Amino acid sequence: GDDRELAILATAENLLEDRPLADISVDDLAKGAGISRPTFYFYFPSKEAVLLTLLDRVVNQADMALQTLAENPADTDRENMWRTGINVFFETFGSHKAVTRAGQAARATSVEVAELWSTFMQKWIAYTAAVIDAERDRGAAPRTLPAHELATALNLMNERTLFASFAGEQPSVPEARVLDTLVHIWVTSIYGE
Amino acid sequence: GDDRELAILATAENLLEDRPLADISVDDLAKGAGISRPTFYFYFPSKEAVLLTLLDRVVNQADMALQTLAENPADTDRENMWRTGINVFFETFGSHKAVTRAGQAARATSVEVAELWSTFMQKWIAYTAAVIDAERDRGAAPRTLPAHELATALNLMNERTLFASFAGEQPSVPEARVLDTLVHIWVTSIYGE
Ligand SMILES: CCCCNC(=O)N1CCC(C)CC1
Ligand SMILES: CCCCNC(=O)N1CCC(C)CC1
Repeated sequence: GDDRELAILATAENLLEDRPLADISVDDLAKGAGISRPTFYFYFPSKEAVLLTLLDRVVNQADMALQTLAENPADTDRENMWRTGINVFFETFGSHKAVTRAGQAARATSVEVAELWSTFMQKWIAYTAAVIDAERDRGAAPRTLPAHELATALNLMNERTLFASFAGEQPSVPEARVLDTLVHIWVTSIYGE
Repeated sequence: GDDRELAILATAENLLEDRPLADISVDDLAKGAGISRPTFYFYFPSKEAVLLTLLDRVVNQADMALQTLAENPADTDRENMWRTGINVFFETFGSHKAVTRAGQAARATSVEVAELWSTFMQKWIAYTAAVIDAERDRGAAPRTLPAHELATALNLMNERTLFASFAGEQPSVPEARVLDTLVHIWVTSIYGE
């Protein structure tokens, strides 16, 4: 069954907790999944292609949850709306730190990964700008910055800040504090004059 | 004269505009500086060590300018103070995009570079938190987030946002708009309730 593919994906994710991809081998991957090295190469052309697929799953999972969120409005409080949105990325990527970590590094080498970050970031920034615009129309938010430019910076702040937190980088916001920090900065940049 | 070292530094920076370090060679570096490959190795043990030195110069230049700024206060306007601070990093790194670009990528491989970003970021975040605290004491800023946590996120936003702008990443704030965007988000997160 294809589900050997499922087995390669789980072997990889597991191993990426312990060491970078560079220090992970196709032997290591095939072994974990309980297939031969040549049977591995039937399912994925490279180690790098396996990362890509994982990052794709994680990214689409985040996207899907944000689509679920947008199709029903949680009963009022503007701050809570934002907190609930940003939580989608905190939880989704926070459940996949290993993948999140390797994906981000791979952006410097794998334009195929870079393109995948880029696509999904553009989409999410577009969604951010539409909510700010909608909020500006209702009269709740002042027309300050260009909405899309503001949305871009805010999304970039969240990419950088969440992943530094996840990787325990120095410096970083503690993970148990990161959510409140971003929301404060989001709400206050969106609604403030 | 050592100033062969100066010549290796300028050859490298020049070339890093055209191609990544990976595609740049010690031959290329020695040639540009007008020395032999073995004379090169007297001055720097690797290509990677040359990057490091450049990033060090650029980082200290930014730091020094921020020290100049702090030792005399520009006549009032809280927003302008911040704009003037952030401008230091916009101008300094914006004059060294090639170096800025290669330094950032090298963080994923060269813990010696990672450590250099880390050190200087910690310092700048500390300075940010001290200005917010000072501002909170004068009574001008509300005691909202922990000052250091806020300073960290804001600095990370600026690292991510400025370098995406510089590299023409999609997505990004246009460079001619990036300054205003960050300041708005800075001022409004610092002074807003
Ligand atoms: C509707 C609110 C969207 C919030 N966006 C958000 O949290 N992002 C921060 C995390 C990165 C990975 C994607 C963009
Ligand atoms: C006193 C204000 C400091 C502003 N900090 C700032 O603009 N930074 C953003 C750019 C990165 C490279 C370092 C931190």
